[PDB]
Amino acid sequence: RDGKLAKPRQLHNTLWGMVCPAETPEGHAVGLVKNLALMAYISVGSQPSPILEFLEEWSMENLEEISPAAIADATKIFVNGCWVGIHKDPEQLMNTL
Amino acid sequence: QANQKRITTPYMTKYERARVLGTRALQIAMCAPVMVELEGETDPLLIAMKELKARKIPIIIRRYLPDGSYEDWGVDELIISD
Amino acid sequence: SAKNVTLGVPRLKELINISKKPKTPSLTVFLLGQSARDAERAKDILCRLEHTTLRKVTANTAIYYDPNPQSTVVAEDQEWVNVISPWLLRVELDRKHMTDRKLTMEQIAEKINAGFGDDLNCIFNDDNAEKLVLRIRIMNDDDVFLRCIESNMLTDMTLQGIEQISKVYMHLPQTDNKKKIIITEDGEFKALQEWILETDGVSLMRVLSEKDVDPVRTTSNDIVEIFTVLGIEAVRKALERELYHVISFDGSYVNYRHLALLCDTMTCRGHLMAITRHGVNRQDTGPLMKCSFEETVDVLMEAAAHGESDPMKGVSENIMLGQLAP
Amino acid sequence: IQRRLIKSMESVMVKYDATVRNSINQVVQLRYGEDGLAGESVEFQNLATLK
Amino acid sequence: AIGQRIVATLPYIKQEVPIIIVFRALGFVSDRDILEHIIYDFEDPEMMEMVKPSLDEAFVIQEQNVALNFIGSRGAKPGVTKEKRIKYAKEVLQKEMLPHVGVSDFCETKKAYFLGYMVHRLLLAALGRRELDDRDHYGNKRLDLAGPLLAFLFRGMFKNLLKEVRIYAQKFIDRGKDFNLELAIKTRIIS
Amino acid sequence: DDEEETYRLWKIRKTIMQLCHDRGYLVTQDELDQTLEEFKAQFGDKPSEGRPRRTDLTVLVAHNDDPTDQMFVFFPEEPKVGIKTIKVYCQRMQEENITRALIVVQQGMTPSAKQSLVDMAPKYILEQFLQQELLINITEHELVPEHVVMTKEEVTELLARYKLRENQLPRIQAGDPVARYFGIKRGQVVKIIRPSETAGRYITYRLVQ
Amino acid sequence: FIQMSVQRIVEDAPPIDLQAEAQHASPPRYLLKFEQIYLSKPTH
RNA sequence: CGGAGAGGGAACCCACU
DNA sequence: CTAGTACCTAGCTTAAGCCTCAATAAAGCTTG
Repeated sequence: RDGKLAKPRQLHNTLWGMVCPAETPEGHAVGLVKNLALMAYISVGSQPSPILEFLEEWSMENLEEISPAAIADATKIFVNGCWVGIHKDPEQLMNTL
Repeated sequence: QANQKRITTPYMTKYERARVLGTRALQIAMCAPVMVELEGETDPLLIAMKELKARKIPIIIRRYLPDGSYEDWGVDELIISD
Repeated sequence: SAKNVTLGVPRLKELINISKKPKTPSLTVFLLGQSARDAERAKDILCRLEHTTLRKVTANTAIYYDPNPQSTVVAEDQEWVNVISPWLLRVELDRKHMTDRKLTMEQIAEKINAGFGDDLNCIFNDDNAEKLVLRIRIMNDDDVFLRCIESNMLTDMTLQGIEQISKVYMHLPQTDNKKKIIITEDGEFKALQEWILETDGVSLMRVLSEKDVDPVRTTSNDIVEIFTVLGIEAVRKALERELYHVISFDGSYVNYRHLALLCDTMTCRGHLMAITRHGVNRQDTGPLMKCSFEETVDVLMEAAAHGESDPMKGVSENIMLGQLAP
Repeated sequence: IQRRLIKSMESVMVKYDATVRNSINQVVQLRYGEDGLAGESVEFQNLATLK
Repeated sequence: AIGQRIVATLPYIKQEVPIIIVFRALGFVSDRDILEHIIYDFEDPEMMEMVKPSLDEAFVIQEQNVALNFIGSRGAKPGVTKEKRIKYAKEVLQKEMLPHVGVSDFCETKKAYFLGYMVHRLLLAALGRRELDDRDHYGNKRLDLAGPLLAFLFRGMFKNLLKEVRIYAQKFIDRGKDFNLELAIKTRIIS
Repeated sequence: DDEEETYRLWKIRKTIMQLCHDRGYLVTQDELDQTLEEFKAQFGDKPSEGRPRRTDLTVLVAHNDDPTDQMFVFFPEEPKVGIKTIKVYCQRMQEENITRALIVVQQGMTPSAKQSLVDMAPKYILEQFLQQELLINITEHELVPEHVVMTKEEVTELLARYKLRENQLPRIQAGDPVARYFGIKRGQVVKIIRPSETAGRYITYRLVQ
Repeated sequence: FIQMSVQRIVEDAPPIDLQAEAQHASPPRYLLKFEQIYLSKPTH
């Protein structure tokens, strides 16, 4: 708090529908303490392993299988931020997911 | 300094006016003899105001010059602002 | 176009705390004569002030291995007709910035020859072909030396303009005070609208020491630079002007009494006494007085160590002891 | 900013010499406001003989 | 000079380490293999022109062990012998760096792919092909609710409980008579 | 590149001559305000390997009250002047009956020469100036007010009038451009006449420390 | 949290094996591994 | 018996102008 | 044997100290 950098305190564009734009304390906690929108829900977490077994069986390749020759034209898959594999057809896998 | 060499203003400044009135009305509150015939008013501050207006306050002001010297200005002798 | 002048509380901080590095140091350079009247000579003064490196004018840079300078691996009949190291350097400029800043290949080559001596020879194409080529050799740690000198020459060469002034603006002022004001033969004031130019850097000394630049009116908006160039009394006036600028920018009024008193007490010691613990505690006011402000440990131990005596002639000194402050 | 300004000028006052001196009697102005005049008793005026 | 070298300050490492040294320590002796993990299409010379200033910084390390030694020398706990720095830096690369991509016997290829992706992401921002990520973008934020907060705090208290069950066990097994886990467990600490 | 250097040297000479006039030394109006053409015809347009070269373009002047104290100025050819290149000027200092002089250097003077100028200062009160610094007369600037050097008797009159001691005055450091321009030791107060937007004109006194 | 995260925290903790002071005269250990947390309703 | 009233403190949090 | 209680142990800025680099005069060759 009591910091002259107003950038964190400002209402960000990505607060639409997840954080109340109006509701915030007027003291030294403007924008730092923010409440929650009505239908805004916070994910609780689950194991990504079923997603992993589902992913590994359509047409994608793990890192160990392929060479970086064919990695430039295809698309990189991240699961919880870890680079799991590579897929040649982004479309119809997005639709499948 | 001598009476000939008086370089300070002949006007009684607001601070002198406040402090002289306070310290004279305090004396009146401690039953000091009044210098002006009163008409039944009992408040020492109003008594001191009347004495100041009549120019009868038995007090002089020592104005210290910055160099260290001083001047003795009698309340009766310098001009009251109000 | 340059209203990032950081007015308000930040400028008040930059003035009170006299900072070596303000966020927006800028000039208000005025012009002397016919250059102040017409725009072309104003642009001529502008280009002599705006700092220009050789990065600003070149399009791309490439190096080759030509075994023979006569061979001309690149098809250029100019080198054929013009004509000892095989590893050469080639840079392509653009006509746009070239004719914007009014340089010549001869000027660029003589700048190179003066900066680096006769350690290299520049072979420049004439100002007739569509392409703007100058080739660089090294006369007799072989080509990485050429790589490093290429980087050094692109980074800082000062083809035109003076250092530390990056961008300079040019406009006709609308406010009467910033406009030149004269007196006619019938005692009028006849507000004149002449060309002025503002910068985004500050030198204040290589600027006024330039032809056709008015060295009578050029303020620099930089208190420390004014202190270095013009002296403490000019500092007081310039500081007053900059301190009044922020207050009167809002349209509000503050009596000159207070501005004069502040600029006096900030400059009554011959040096720029910035109002911090670095300027207020340095003056010999008294350990008790200066142990009420951003202090009260270092000051007190220093006073105990040096046996300093507090005359108790201040206000915050008599206040501590429960005495009538003067 | 206000506190820092006050702590740098808190002892500057008009002496009975009518000059302006700090706590150590160093002269800041020979007359207050370089005229010796109170700031609460002045007005805005126009100089007729000017322009 | 040369300009635009790429460094990677690493956890439990006092100084920054050039990325190519990191890859060689991770196990890639060659240079083409390392560049295969950063620039995915070799026909883009703009990427090469900015990656070679970092390549020519580290043409004195050619094998895995010298790079391990180089990292260990910069470690917070510098080993006295070569084979101690080797093990310390190997442990750092195995567990401290990039845990989420895997900590197992052989995860070097996956860690190298992810680190080369990180370098590629840095180069994309340097060339302007992409744009800098926003810190206030609440896509980049996560919310620690009662669940995650109590998990973070219970994990530490549970470790503290274990490291006192261990002390009680040591105090009884130094004499070696016997021990009781009921007395060993200090139910006070967690609650 | 000789027109620019000739113009630069002409402005340096003009500023130095104005400096001498303000300091009190005797200068004729003809040399006080001469155009660039007179400088061209009197020195030679060719600072690079030509007749308008330094060292015999230097100026010597004398004070108005008595033509005994005299003030040279010197423009060394060396960019960074040194002891051996100022001991010659000191030898001229001694061979003449002169007391003080100026040195307008081309680039920054060396610290050894600065320490020398400090060391023989009481015998010979000579000071330095920069080529860059003397291309403008700073007193002509609108921010710089009218500075007037007080004589000792009127300094004593000022102190006796205001009943204040020598160190209570506002002060000015000797290193700032205006005090260096006039040329004045410590313990020498300067009248400073400046216009007041509140009441007309205001006189302030800065002492050198 | 109380369903799965406490379970994973209590299970992923490594077992502790502990020896004597390296000898007695001129030492075996144990594992003590635990799992399968149980949680009951508030009691007083 | 006398009217005794003097009644810790640090930390953090929220809030008011 | 155990309990109860009594004794032991986020950024800014600016000076300010600390790290390296270029003239320079003594110290001694060096040949005129």
